[PDB]
Amino acid sequence: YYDIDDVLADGTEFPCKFQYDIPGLGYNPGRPITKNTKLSLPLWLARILAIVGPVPFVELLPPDMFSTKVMNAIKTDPVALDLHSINSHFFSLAIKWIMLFSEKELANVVSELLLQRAQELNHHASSTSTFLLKLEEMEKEIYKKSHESYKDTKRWMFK
Amino acid sequence: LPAHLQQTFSPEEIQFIVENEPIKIFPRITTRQKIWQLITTDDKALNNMVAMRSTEVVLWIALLLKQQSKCSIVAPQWLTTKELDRKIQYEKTHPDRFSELPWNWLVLARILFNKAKDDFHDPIHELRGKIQDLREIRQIKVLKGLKYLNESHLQLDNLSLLEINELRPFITEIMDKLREIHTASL
Amino acid sequence: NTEIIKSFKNFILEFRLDSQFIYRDQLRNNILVKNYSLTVNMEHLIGYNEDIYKKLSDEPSDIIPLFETAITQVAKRISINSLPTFQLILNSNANQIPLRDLDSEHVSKIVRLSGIIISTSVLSSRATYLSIMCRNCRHTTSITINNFNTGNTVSLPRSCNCGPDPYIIIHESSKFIDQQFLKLQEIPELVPVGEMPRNLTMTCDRYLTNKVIPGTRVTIVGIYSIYNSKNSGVAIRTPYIKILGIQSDVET
Amino acid sequence: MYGDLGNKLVLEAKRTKQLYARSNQDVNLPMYHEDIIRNILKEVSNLRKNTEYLKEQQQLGMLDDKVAKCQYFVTLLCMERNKRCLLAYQRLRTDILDSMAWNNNGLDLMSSITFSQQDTNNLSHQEQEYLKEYCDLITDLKSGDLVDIDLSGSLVPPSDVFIDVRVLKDAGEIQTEYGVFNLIKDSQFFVRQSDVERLIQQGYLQKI
Amino acid sequence: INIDDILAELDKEVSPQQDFSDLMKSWKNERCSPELLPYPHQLMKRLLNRISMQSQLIENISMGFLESKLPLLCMETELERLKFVIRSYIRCRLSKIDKFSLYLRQLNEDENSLISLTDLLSKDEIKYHDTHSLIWLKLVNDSILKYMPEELQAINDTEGSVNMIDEPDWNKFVFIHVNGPPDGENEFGKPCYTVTIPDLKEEVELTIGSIYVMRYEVIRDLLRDDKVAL
Repeated sequence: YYDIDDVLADGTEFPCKFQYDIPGLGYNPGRPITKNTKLSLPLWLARILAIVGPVPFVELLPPDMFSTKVMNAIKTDPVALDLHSINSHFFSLAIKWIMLFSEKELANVVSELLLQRAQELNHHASSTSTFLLKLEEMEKEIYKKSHESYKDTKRWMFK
Repeated sequence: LPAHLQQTFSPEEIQFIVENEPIKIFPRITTRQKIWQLITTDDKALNNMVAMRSTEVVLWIALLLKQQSKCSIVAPQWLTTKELDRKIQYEKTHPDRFSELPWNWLVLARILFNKAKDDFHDPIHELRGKIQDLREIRQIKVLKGLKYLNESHLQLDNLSLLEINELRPFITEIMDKLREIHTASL
Repeated sequence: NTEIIKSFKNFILEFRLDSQFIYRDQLRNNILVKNYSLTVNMEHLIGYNEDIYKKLSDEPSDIIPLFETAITQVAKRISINSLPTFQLILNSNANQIPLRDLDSEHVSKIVRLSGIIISTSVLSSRATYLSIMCRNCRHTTSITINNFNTGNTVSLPRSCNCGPDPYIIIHESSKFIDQQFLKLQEIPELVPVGEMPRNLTMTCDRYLTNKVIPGTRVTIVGIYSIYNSKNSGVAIRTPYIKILGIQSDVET
Repeated sequence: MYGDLGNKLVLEAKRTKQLYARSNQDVNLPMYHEDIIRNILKEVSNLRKNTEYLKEQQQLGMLDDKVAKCQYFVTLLCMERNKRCLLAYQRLRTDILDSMAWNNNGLDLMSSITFSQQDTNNLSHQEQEYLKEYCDLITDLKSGDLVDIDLSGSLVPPSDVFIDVRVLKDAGEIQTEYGVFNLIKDSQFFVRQSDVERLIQQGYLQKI
Repeated sequence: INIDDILAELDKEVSPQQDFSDLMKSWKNERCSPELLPYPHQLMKRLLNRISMQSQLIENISMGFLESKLPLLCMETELERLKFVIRSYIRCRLSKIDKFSLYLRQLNEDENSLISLTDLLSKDEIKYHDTHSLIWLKLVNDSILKYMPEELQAINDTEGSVNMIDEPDWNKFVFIHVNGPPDGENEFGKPCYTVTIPDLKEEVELTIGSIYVMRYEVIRDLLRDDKVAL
């Protein structure tokens, strides 16, 4: 991690439950943490506890970010759907979720959402918009990398 | 540390590359001899010129001599109202291709029209009429050629050098996110 | 009617200041955002040709709906299915006519003025292109209205004999637009020492709706027209301004 | 409230990346935020206090327990998470101090300790000695090339050899190299671009 | 009936332009590739010995002359135009030492992958490389590693996370314009070049005319052999 977009992605919370019993909690009541207790963990922490354990410590239940509501709302209209309201980050997280789960049915949905928002950051980069409010924070980098390249070509062609 | 853009060419470094390709001039100072010399490193010939007899110099010298009016930039083969009409009617009857551009397509239409506007055949509504018309036909097929991008391969058969240096940081930042989904799912 | 399109179709393609020409770069950037309009500065018409503005200044009600179809034949030279009729929004600065002195001479003339907006209204629907079928013959047709002069200037015909007005509007295949119905009060610094401040009522087209909040200082370029509803005299009409282009200030 | 101080230092750093990005310089780097550093550095002293605490107790009471090996595997991690938020911040503050010593220091000044980077307070004691040695690393490079003495500036490509230079309100007749200029206010020139690039960067002659 | 060989004997009975076409070709290949390309160690001793030669000859003519001010302002223009290519070529590599400063030290403690260090780097960049990682470690050591436990002292390969290798990224999509000389060696067909064979796909067969967009890993061979250009 030297990139600041990579560090901030780990701080999100995931509703994951336990399997064993631990006599200590750095977080408070009742230092023996009973099993079948559900907590929300940061993704820097619940990413190495899902492997090291044959039974690992953490069950890693699926969130609402990839529930059937969101997976149905992005097959209807990928353009006018909010992505700044879910949390804030989508593409830096849904790559991390695929590697720890190896699901071949999510990678055929994000690869179609990404094409449909790609075709409308090339239209609006031709020099009065609401598309500064409903973009993903991974797309606001390439929007400021594209709109400041068309501007420096249209500047040069006319004096 | 350049740190401004650092991964593309800025469009003042594109008029630096196109100024290394030769054209023809009709000179107005002889300096041949009869029976002090330009001794530069990269060209080192054509000290010997005659008044009104064509020779071939590199382009960055022939903009020094136009500012003092000791030369006259000739037209290339494409700045012709008879020649650019075939390269337009090619574009309508073939909606998949790029017709043909001499790869100094946009850049040699800028440095000639601002500086050398006395040597063509009527640039008013005959050449700035076509060249803006041929940039708006061409910028439709680029926009329809991006609904079809994939994560392994692409073909862009005949594009200029300035229609690419506005299009690198869009494609290579999106196609680097379609690679990291297909190979992260495997 | 004829060939005045081609005298305007060459104006959009060929108008050009020093290096970068405007009305083929304002028509292209207003299609990618899906904005569907155009903004003509009115000083650039009379610099290019005077015979065009001579027709537009005399009889504006019959020529601006001819320029709206001269744009939509040019936007099919750029995009190549649904391209509607474009809208023309124009602005200029000659001389303000104050709101008190609007005689009977300025009927159907381009007039700009100023004032304070009192109130707005709720949006509505006006028809542009509708489909008609007869009740007995069932002979289908299509009436396309584009001109705007509020009650009725173009209506249904009387035969395709059959009865009095056998025609029905079919609501399943049409297109519609919006109207806004403002009101406008004169600025109180042109003081009516023994009078009350008067007011007028405007209309707005599809792309000027919901642009201005009540209580601002605007400048309005429009056609001073007339309409004859009975909603108090004999052969009396009523005045109203068909807005084409509201140049408000910075809203502040 | 376990690694929350990582999420307050990082979002603090994201502001400075977006003052450098769009159009403006990062003249006046904001401040060295130190009170959030001492709050992070207090907790890594406290998380060392437990891993030596369990080291004696695993040889007496626990006796190599696998559930007790989890605390060595959890308290190791929060050392990493606060290490990464403390290196992402002090690399980002480094490169702006790398660029500022690379654009407007050592350019027709040849010894510019003062007169540039006018804060000299928003940097720590350690970041103010890193910078001053780094400018002496540059002048080693410009002595073994001789392409040009101080190869630093002017990454704009050259064109239009003779330019017009208008004096903006700075008298002094200062220049001695390549001739005196006899500089008076509001009087424009016709000189070549080689002798003015050493003064067009000082905010001293306005026109190109 | 071919007379060209019989004409080719009829007439018979390093060049300074070609060096500038190679500096311009090696400069465009620099700014778009992710890895650090091997330095042209042999030609760039000539150009720094060609610049200092002529820069005296300008001073020797222009002082040694004192009607023709036109030749003295062409050579003054060209020298300050060849100077800009070098000043933006050397200063582009020094933005790629300051990202892979740590990955390159791995390539020296390893015995056998490619120990170049004299054709991978120049003479004075290694006076930059040693004295930069030293001066950056003395900043982190008094600001973080004063409060250092025994595990987390050094930063070379901190496995247990993604970090500290640096990834000279082998799958950036690049823009290539393929230009290979035909027979008049590895060309399969009349107009076209050989399969580039990625891991999962079919032939992705190049031609010699058109330009392409493809991964950097599969064409890493053909950039050494000067049959494509960026």
